[PDB]
Amino acid sequence: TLGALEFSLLYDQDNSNLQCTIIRAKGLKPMDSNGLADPYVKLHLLPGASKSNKLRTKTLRNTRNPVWNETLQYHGITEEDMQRKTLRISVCDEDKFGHNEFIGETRFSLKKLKANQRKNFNICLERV
Ligand SMILES: O=P(O)(O)O[C@@H]1[C@H](O)[C@H](O)[C@@H](OP(=O)(O)O)[C@H](OP(=O)(O)O)[C@H]1O
Repeated sequence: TLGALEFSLLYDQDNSNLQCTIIRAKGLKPMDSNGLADPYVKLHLLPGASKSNKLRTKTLRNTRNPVWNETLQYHGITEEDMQRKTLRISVCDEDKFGHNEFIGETRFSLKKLKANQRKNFNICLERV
């Protein structure tokens, strides 16, 4: 009951480009009463040297069913990276002071992606 997340991945291998389209989420769970329903999505490539491994969607306002409809792009992504790394996608609510509450996540092993073949996801978030 944490919510479901919709997204699409495409590895444009010849251009060393991993395109992560964060589409929508449905039924995000209300948590902290002092929090806001201001959801956003964070991407992390693991393992990663921090900083550069992170991308982030826009933050929406007052919604438990956000539609970001946004593509985040990792450039300089090689086959060594696709074989070694995991993409962690986490959904958080931004609070009144710019901090946040973690709702849930999903992970995907990049070696399961075939070059140039888009893969569409509709998964339920989990806590780990
Ligand atoms: O530099 P950016 O573009 O802001 O990207 C931030 C980065 O991905 C952090 O890992 C994340 O921290 P948390 O996972 O702890 O939230 C932060 O969330 P934030 O919006 O709360 O700072 C993101 O905004």
